Amino acid sequence: SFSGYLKLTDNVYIKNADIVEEAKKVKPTVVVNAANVYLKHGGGVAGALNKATNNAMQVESDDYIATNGPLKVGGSCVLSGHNLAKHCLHVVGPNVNKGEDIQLLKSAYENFNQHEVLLAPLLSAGIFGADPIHSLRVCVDTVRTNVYLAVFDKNLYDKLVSSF
Ligand SMILES: O=C(O)[C@@H]1CCC[C@H]1c1ccc2cnccc2c1
Repeated sequence: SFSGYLKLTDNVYIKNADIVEEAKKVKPTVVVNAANVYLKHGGGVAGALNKATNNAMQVESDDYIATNGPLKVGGSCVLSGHNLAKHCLHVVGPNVNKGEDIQLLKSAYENFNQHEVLLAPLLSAGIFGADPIHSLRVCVDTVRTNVYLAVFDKNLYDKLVSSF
């Protein structure tokens, strides 16, 4: 039921949209969160998704970390999607503003291949400090399953499409 997306490749689609409003409308099987290793959803996409769940995402995430410990950079976990989706795939891309290695971005996108279809943001972009044009290139060259990318900033969406 995804609508208004521009087809970039056989399996990658993109739209200028707020991933929160997109999730509420579609209720996809999987929404991807741009997580950190501690699942502390303070800002960016994670802060927005968590606020839309009335903090239920953060309560579930704190129980997951108390049991399992932190994720790896490049890793992921599957938790509830709450009121937004059936599942939330929390994926940790490298944070360049914390000095993490951009080379781990391909490993982060490989987590998407475990799900037939996903609603997602660009990993390591925004407050994680990587170049979004690079993040879209790694996405297209790594993900083989059907990915619907929601880009919040209109100016960035136009730059990503015009330079693809
Ligand atoms: O698409 C973007 O412009 C950026 C790229 C990196 C993460 C994206 C982002 C960031 C904050 C968001 C806040 N609310 C809703 C969706 C949000 C999406």
